[PDB]
Amino acid sequence: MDGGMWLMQQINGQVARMKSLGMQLEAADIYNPNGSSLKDAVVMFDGGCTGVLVSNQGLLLTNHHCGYDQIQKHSSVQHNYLKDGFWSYSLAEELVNPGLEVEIVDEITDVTAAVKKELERIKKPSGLEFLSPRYLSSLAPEIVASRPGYRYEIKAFYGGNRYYMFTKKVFRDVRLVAAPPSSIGKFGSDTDNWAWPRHTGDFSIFRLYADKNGNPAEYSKDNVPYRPKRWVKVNAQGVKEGDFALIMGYPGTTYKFFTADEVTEWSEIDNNIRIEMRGILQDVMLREMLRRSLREIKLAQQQEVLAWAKQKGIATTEEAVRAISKAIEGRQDLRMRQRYLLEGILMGIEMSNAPAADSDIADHWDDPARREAGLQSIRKQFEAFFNKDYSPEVEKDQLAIALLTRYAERIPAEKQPISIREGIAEYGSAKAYVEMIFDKSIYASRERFEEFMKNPDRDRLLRDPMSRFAASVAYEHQKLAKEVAAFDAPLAAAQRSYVASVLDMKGQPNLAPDANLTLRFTYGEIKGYQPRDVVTYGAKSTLEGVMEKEDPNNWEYVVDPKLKALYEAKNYGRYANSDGSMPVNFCATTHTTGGNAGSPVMNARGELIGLNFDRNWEGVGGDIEYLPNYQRSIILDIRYLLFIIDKFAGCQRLIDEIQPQF
Amino acid sequence: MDGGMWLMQQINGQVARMKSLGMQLEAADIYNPNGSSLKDAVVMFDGGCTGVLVSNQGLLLTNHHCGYDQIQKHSSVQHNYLKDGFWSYSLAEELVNPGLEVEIVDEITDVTAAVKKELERIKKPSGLEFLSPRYLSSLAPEIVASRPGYRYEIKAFYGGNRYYMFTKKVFRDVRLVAAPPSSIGKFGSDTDNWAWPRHTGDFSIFRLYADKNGNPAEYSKDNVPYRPKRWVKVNAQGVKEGDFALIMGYPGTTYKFFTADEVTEWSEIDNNIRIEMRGILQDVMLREMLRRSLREIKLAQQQEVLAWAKQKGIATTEEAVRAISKAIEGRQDLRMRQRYLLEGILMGIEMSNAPAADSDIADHWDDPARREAGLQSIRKQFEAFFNKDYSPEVEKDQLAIALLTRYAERIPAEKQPISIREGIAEYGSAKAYVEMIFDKSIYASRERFEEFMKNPDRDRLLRDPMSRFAASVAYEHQKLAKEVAAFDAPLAAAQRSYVASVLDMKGQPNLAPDANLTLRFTYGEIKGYQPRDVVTYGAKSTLEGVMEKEDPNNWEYVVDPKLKALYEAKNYGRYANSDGSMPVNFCATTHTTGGNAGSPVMNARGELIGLNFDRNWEGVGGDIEYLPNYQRSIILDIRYLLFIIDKFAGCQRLIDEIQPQF
Ligand SMILES: [Ca+2]
Ligand SMILES: [Ca+2]
Ligand SMILES: [Cl-]
Ligand SMILES: [Cl-]
Ligand SMILES: [Cl-]
Ligand SMILES: [Cl-]
Repeated sequence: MDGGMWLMQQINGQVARMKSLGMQLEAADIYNPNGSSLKDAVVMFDGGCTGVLVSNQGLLLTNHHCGYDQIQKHSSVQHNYLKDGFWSYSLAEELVNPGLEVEIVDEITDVTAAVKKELERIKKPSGLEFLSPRYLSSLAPEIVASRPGYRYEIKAFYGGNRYYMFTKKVFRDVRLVAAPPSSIGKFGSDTDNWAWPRHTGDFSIFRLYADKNGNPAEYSKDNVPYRPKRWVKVNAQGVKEGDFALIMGYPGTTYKFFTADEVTEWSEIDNNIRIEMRGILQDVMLREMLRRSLREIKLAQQQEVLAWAKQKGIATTEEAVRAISKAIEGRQDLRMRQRYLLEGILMGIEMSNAPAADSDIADHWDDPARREAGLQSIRKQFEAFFNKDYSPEVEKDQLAIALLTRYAERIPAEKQPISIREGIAEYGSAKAYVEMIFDKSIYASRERFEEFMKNPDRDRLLRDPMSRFAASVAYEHQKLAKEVAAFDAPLAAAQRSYVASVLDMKGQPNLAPDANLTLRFTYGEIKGYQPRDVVTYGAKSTLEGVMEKEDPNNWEYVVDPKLKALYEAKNYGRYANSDGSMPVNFCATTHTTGGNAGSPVMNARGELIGLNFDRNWEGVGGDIEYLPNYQRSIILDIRYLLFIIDKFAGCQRLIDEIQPQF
Repeated sequence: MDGGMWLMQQINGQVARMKSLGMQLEAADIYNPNGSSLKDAVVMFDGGCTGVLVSNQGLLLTNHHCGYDQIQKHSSVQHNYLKDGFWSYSLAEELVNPGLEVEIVDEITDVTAAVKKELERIKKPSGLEFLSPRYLSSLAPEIVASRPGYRYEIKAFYGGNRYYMFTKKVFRDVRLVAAPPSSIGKFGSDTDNWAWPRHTGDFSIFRLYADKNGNPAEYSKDNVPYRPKRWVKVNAQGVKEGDFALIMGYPGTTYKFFTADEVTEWSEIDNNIRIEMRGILQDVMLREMLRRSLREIKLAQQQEVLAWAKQKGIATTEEAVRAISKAIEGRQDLRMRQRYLLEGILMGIEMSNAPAADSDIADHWDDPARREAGLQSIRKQFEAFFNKDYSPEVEKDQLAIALLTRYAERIPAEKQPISIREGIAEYGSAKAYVEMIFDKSIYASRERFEEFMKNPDRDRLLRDPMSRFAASVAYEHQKLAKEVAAFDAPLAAAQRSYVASVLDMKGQPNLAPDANLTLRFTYGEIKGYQPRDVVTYGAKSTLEGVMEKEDPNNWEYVVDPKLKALYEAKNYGRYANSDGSMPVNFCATTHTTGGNAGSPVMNARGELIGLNFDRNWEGVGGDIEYLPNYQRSIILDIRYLLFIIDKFAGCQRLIDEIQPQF
């Protein structure tokens, strides 16, 4: 209901409501176009996550998943940071992360008229370039002489009725500072996933580095900690039910302007196929041995705008709705095939991201120095392919067999990827085809890969079954996109017309746009809920809950001996709740989605109160229409984070830098 | 902690505490030795259950399980009362139940000195007759000229330190008045068993009949409704958290005076074997395809009495404790074999209660009229054997195989029942032995039994495999009892000595005796609890909870169309809670156990507020030491009972008789 993800510019038209909920911040304290504000502290981590700066030395807080790749890359047999955690006791002990990028919003500019004028310049348009962030960002040099360490991001808002430009400081020297052990960072990661109550210490600590002047730069020996314009201060006094909660971050995608028919499609195609493919997964895992509906809500909002379009002489609103419905039915087959490919293969079967040999392998194999460069690319691709964070569940060969068999049944042979339809044809079934791949591929195992990398050959790399699988699957993805574009372009144009009417009716200052992975703020209150009859969920969880879930045999519920020793002695310090319990997590009515992972949660005074890392609902259903009655965002208590650093890790250096207030 | 099951005579020494909890009743209103009180309204149903009289025409309320046998006996294909429920719209439509007995306490008398003097009369005693209720009840005619329709019950209290006599009016014309459908009477009977929250309408309605003068009698055409001295009035104003709750009934067995070593034995033998055998059951069901410990608490109480025995010159207390421990270890093997036979075969394998041919079958088969009499006994035994209420779960042949196989592994051949050790020896395994029985037995199926009963033969009945099984299993039971008696008698004597010391220390007026299936009262408050971190259970459940658990495919969760129609229209009447929700169940901190099934739950003013039908904990662990912090008794809301009669059934006759106050 009230889950708006507001633009930073809309702080003025929201500040009144927020102060009545208990906020003591001023509008300029949250966003200031002429000074420092909380904007300069909320960063984009690795492009898909969110982080917060908490010191004058550029200390960065985020989730455990967002920094997983970095923790994994730095992990070994002797020093398993992924399992045991990592704690640097000095600036020099902080681990360098090649490739890792963190962006800070320097300033935001309205370029609506500029972008629109640039779109008219196109001779014969595809019809989707007015929404493509890649195309829109290329129009930036003509608008702004582009400095280094700066990126100019331009994206569509309100379905293409507005265009805002984001000037980004791009830091390319982001180093790993700290990380909790896996038993804490993802306690009950499988069972309690997308679920409240929760008892997970989901965090990881990084730091921004720059030159002597504080400007973004590549890794250098001489680089020093970045000193931000503004960092969020950490509060350790605690939280209470009913408290105001401010969340800033980069929400990925929402669908708040969905026509009733768009909800039907999402339910019948997008959502059903997601649940169907996910069901096969937990079936493969299972062969272990020892009052108002969504469509009704969006239909009411649809009719509300249509009744406003009528009564006023506007016909376009009503033309847009039917134009949308027309495109929906037209792409029914295309959308269905895209979703099965996306839910069944691209996600679910890791083989889709198998390494591909570059031109240096096929060509120039005889050039020794160039050969090793191509082999290095292969090795690099394999490490970023083999075992990701949360996604490896069970036996990969059996999982791929079950998913591909279902895919082959849902999609006819002539509409399958070439590798799949040819493989099934030659080996008989989708099972036998997968079996062959895991039988012959280099990348089927680490020991297989390393055994091959000790005497490589060009042929073998070029004709690898798993590589051909990933390429042909990707090729189909892009064939579908080009073909469904004949329906998506009329859909997009009609959507722009429909949102334009909603904009005319409700006014832009009072209408939050859909999330598009740009900086936004949202607010609510710390509050529990009633999941079912007789049962009430509180807003806060404690360390006692961790001990209740302790199962020495269930690896997701393993409790570290040190953590258990702290619980027995009640050695919590000033981090504990007033009632003497040690806080772990809390939930809030604030709307967050994919991309808000690692978002700072702040006080009524704008002090860091926790880190967002999950929500109690899964699927995108809550992004179509938020339901604050039961839908919550699950947040790591910042006192628990401090507790892990202090009483568990013994890394006093980080406490002294953070300086938690009380 | 405070789960005393007080004698009716102890009402004086408890009334003060109860009134401070909010009770407005006087002591004489609960128990009066010279007048009518709530005592005369709380009846013993079928010997093992409890019932309450709620009208001047002898209307009786109890659970759905307590009257199951009656509902089943009266059920047929055309009129399935077990599934669809039963509702009599007049006195003449009430169904006669042969054999059903209901006892009312006429008066209670202290006969301690009399019984003890009678025990000294025994020449050479076994050592257990001072606890045997059968023996003690035979001493009654010498104490009291015994009228008809009266039974004199004498039992041991405080381990044989007190003896109280109960004069019982025995009604043998108890007729079935009403019963809810199975979908209501046992909604979620499997999953929500021994569990809170709960949404079960567990009840059944009977009525006492008597002669023209109101005296107990066998069934007769001329019998009229019994008019009790005192009946409990039904209150429909509702309940609130914190309200005083009085429960009267007949609790079966508790073990509050257990020595620390007695707790160890119970845990290692009694409880472990119960859980072990129960585990095999849910394993057979699973091959469906598509801060202080108990011993520590009782040790503290043990030492508390021992420290009191010392300091005072008493040595017997300390002699008793070691005497108990001596008997415990002595019967270790005997107790273990008794428990495996009890948990593995007597309960779990229904074959243990297979029909046995009487002397009229073996002898006098040539006498035609006597032959049919024996066949009638066989038929009677089969109906009371074949499919009980809550116990038939799944395939019986596979269940017996799994349990007997485990039994055979735990108990060596020479210590097994003769039928089992000889069957296993001839057929090879416990599986093949069970297979033979279900292959050849008459009683293996209803259709098998009826097919046999159309042309019976003497041999076949006499040598039936299932009959021989039940007899030899029973024979072993009685061989074990006679043999373990050499340890149980010194144990009993030592227990009597130990409780005697506790009696001397705490005083009888302030000490509640262990339950022995006699009339007792207990009290507490209506109150929820915290099962785990972040989760809170309320004290009351609503009809909304039923609809949330609705699963048309899960038979235990089938919701009747009529009940669902009532929920949609909110047709609750004055039965609904103040907030507009329809109450179903509530829980209280009152200690109840097996035998309290159907016990009346009453107001602070002694008005019927609900019926007890379960508790949120299983096993006997709470009967050794009650833990009111989380242990609750689960109670049917009386307003829900009235609602089922009125708005669901349409049996207005019962409402007009009950006359619910407000
Ligand atoms: Ca607090
Ligand atoms: Ca009420
Ligand atoms: Cl293509
Ligand atoms: Cl705690
Ligand atoms: Cl015997
Ligand atoms: Cl309700």
